[PDB]
Amino acid sequence: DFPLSKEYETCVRPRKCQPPLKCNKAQICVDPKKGW
Repeated sequence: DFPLSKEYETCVRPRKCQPPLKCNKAQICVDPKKGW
């Protein structure tokens, strides 16, 4: 359906982070596992 991405980038409604990521509020998605 959607392209989606990993780490800091975006995670809107239609863009639900597949992997175990964590957003903030401005749609970014991230985690201590990989990124920061």
